Amino acid sequence: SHVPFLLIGGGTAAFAAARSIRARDPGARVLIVSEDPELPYMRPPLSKELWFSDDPNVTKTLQFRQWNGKERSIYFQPPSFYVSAQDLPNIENGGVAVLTGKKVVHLDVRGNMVKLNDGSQITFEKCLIATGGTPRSLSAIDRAGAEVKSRTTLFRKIGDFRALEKISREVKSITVIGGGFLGSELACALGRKSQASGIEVIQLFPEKGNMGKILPQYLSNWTMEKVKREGVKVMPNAIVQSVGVSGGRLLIKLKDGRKVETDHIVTAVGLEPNVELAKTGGLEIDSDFGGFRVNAELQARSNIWVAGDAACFYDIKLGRRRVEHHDHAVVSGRLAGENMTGAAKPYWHQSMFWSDLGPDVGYEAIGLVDSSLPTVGVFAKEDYGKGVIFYLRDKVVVGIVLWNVFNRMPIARKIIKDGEQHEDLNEVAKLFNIH
Amino acid sequence: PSHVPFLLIGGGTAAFAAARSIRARDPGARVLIVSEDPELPYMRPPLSKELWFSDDPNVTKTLQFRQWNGKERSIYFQPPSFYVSAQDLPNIENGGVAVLTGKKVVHLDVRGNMVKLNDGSQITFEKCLIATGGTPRSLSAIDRAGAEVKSRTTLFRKIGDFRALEKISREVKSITVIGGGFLGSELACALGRKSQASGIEVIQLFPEKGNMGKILPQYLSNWTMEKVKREGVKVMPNAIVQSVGVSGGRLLIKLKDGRKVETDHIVTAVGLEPNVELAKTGGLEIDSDFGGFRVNAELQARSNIWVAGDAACFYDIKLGRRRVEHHDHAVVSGRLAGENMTGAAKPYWHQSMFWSDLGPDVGYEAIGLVDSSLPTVGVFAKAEASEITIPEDYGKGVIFYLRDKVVVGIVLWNVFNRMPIARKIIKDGEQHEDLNEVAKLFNIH
Ligand SMILES: Cc1cc2nc3c(=O)[nH]c(=O)nc-3n(C[C@H](O)[C@H](O)[C@H](O)COP(=O)(O)OP(=O)(O)OC[C@H]3O[C@@H](n4cnc5c(N)ncnc54)[C@H](O)[C@@H]3O)c2cc1C
Ligand SMILES: Cc1cc2nc3c(=O)[nH]c(=O)nc-3n(C[C@H](O)[C@H](O)[C@H](O)COP(=O)(O)OP(=O)(O)OC[C@H]3O[C@@H](n4cnc5c(N)ncnc54)[C@H](O)[C@@H]3O)c2cc1C
Ligand SMILES: NC(=O)c1ccc[n+]([C@@H]2O[C@H](COP(=O)([O-])OP(=O)(O)OC[C@H]3O[C@@H](n4cnc5c(N)ncnc54)[C@H](O)[C@@H]3O)[C@@H](O)[C@H]2O)c1
Ligand SMILES: NC(=O)c1ccc[n+]([C@@H]2O[C@H](COP(=O)([O-])OP(=O)(O)OC[C@H]3O[C@@H](n4cnc5c(N)ncnc54)[C@H](O)[C@@H]3O)[C@@H](O)[C@H]2O)c1
Repeated sequence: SHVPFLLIGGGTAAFAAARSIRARDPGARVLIVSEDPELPYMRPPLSKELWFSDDPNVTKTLQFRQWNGKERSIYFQPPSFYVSAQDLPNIENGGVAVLTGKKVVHLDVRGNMVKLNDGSQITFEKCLIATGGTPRSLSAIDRAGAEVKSRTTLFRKIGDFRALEKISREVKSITVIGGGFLGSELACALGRKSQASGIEVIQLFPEKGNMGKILPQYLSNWTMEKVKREGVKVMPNAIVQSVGVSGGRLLIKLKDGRKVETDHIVTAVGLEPNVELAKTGGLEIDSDFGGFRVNAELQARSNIWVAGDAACFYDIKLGRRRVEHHDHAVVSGRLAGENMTGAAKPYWHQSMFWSDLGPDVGYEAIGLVDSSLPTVGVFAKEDYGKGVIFYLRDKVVVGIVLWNVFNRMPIARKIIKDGEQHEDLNEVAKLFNIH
Repeated sequence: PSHVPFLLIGGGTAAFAAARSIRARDPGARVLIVSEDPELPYMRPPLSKELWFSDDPNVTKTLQFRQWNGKERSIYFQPPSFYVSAQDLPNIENGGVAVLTGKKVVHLDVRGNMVKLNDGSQITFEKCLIATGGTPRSLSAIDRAGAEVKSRTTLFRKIGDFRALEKISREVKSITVIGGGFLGSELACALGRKSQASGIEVIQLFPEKGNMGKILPQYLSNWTMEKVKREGVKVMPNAIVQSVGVSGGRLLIKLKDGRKVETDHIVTAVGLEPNVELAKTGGLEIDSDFGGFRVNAELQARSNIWVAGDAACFYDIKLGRRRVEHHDHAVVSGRLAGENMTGAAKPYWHQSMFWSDLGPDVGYEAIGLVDSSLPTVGVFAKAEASEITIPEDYGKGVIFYLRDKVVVGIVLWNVFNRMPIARKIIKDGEQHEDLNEVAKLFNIH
């Protein structure tokens, strides 16, 4: 069996890639081999607006109100927008098929071939590894019993949302382990639901505050406070030593000694780029950033690009990196799809991300947004309600967070791009309508 | 604003081998080598070896040397006639290889597929190879030294350096070689060979315990140094230069250890700096570990940019990311880059190797990860890295460089015609129960 564009993984980058492949190559035959039985869907509403919707039937429909009151599905497109795997090689105008429930287990890079779990083989011409990541689990939950594992869940998928929101109607306490994006958003989502249902929502993580890897300390702190205000028990500086079952419920034991009892743990502890295919593939992984080491164009080897969460790419302006964001999956998937159809475009228009942690934390971020970098923050009118945060390297702005600053990403994009050695970052903040 | 389908930046071995690879695979390919060096692509090995062993009084003029068979050879890869001019290249039937000598690419516009040269001219390309090699590192002790001393201290890389140094070897009472690596050792041996007739004082000083300390296990390095001494070299191992000045009309090297060397001339053979200036304007990734441009298994940097030779930091699928600065590697990587520039999509796979000679008792070959930082097992004939030997005569043997219970590198020590065995051993990743049984494969028994 053969397909021109084999997108390994049925996610956002694969869909964006399938879309940009199809935008750039309107006849393209794209087989998404998706080990997931679900058709591609955006993950963000699984931790945001799928929770915000009225209608108990939201869980079945998987539909959500957008920023304007217009509703839409989590699925990138109706199932009827896809052609079947069997029809894919034959259907006129090509299309996008998803072989759902099938996993690529061997990447014969030399042979441009994948072997699936069912022993079946598919060759390809262009391959996007858009395998994303699997939620890292906690060492403590792996070494724990069959009982605790049956009530600890990872969160990535529709089934995780469905399990979790069902659980959110069934149990009285859900603990989110992880202080990054997903922890913080699931915290807030569950927080919002707890307004009407009264469920306990605990969020816990090793850093000083939410988004610790991302936000400078002062701002990570201001944010944690906003997440708390969403109805979340936020527990920073938390390292899990072990997890057991106790009194029907789960008992999480922290290194510092604190202990969380909860009915259900969601561990959002970062992502392991799914690089299993590298070994048989002879593909280089980045030992620093993880993921498949790819260049500015998302390319690993001649016919293999990697996009989305699994891609460790070179940013010409910002250096080598890996980014795990929907818009990056979209941007890099789109880019890889463009590059898979020959754009030879380096990553350049920066992917951004946004996060909402309640109504007072709406931010957008671009570039090297890493709390390990020097930063300069300038804020309106400590009150960090509105401001702009500059991540700096070699006397130059390398990352920007637009903090409740709306409609200014263009300006941020421009500062990142220009590598100006700013005489006065206070004058630069004024560009973001921060005085 | 000219254009060339294949642009190779740098006019050395890698560029040459890429040129001939591109040409082999894409016959009729038009390939422009841009070379800041006024000289055409030449091989550097004889500059430290056979051009000194020549007793031809004209060898500095001719740059010719006799090979193994006694057949004479130029250090140039091919004669100047075998290249097309840069003007003729866009047009010449079935393309070929042009060299823009004395021209430095000073800007690489990767987006616009373009380079800008030092005279301000621009060249677009379809596929580009960066093969800029490296430039000898200088000793900062010389850099900070005065005008007089600097003008009596030479780097050694190029034909010009051979000529200057060989001239100096007939004028002065004493030359000091600084550096104990490949080039220092070979030049010291070269000069020592010379001193048997000239009575010139030949001194070699380097920080390592013995010659070739970065690649040979110590016992072998030491044995090698004794062989170098016996070449008529005052070998001063363990030497780090503190300052160089002028005293009594002669150079005065002051070593950190307090030794002084009064000498008339200094050559500093202190390693190579990969030439990566174009990464900057190019927005090309440099490898901060190995130095050089960072490229994949296929030696590819960007859609249309590859890198090869001393300047290429590449991914070895079986052995990992590396950069090698060896003639045969410049050959192997240039060859491969060339192939990939022409669609081959092939990973580095066939391993390059190297060799060195330090007088008549020291001739060796090496393949894979040959690095005195690796564990080694050496097996020799009767007559902090682990350095094992299998039962002071290190006249002949095989040295296995190990990683992950697998041979990842091999040195064949006065063992000739066994590289393919070494190579298979490297390739097969067998976990050998008995390296003495493996050494039997090398006629060590
Ligand atoms: C709940 C949630 C919410 C988010 N919200 C936001 C947000 O608001 N803003 C933001 O910027 N980012 C957000 N993100 C991050 C964003 O969704 C990810 O960056 C994005 O999903 C990356 O997509 P991907 O296609 O690279 O990987 P994935 O979406 O992980 O898709 C990869 C797919 O490939 C499959 N796969 C793996 N290996 C194989 C194999 N060998 N064979 C076949 N299939 C395989 C996996 O099962 C998976 O289905 C969110 C993520 C989650 C999980
Ligand atoms: C005296 C000597 C002896 C050696 N003996 C041995 C040996 O016995 N065995 C062995 O294995 N190896 C030996 N080597 C090492 C071997 O010669 C090198 O590995 C090989 O020369 C590397 O080839 P290259 O093409 O990568 O780089 P180089 O040969 O350095 O060629 C690069 C060329 O590109 C030019 N260049 C740089 N930047 C630009 C630019 N921007 N624009 C245009 N041109 C540019 C440089 O000036 C240079 O001329 C020896 C080296 C020397 C110096
Ligand atoms: N708006 C958004 O950008 C958004 C929203 C939801 C999800 N996501 C994405 O979803 C993916 C998964 O999200 P995530 O939040 O799990 O990852 P993340 O990288 O955002 O955060 C990882 C967090 O896990 C925690 N962690 C790491 N090691 C730990 C350890 N061993 N023990 C306990 N905690 C540990 C830390 O708190 C760390 O900040 C990420 O790729 C993320 O980018 C993004
Ligand atoms: N047979 C061969 O493979 C061969 C022969 C000659 C030259 N070469 C090549 O030529 C290039 C240059 O040769 P090289 O011998 O200069 O490089 P090298 O890397 O082989 O040796 C560097 C040596 O320089 C000396 N050194 C480094 N820093 C020093 C310091 N600051 N002070 C004093 N000494 C210092 C050390 O002895 C070290 O071994 C290399 O790329 C090398 O591979 C190879």
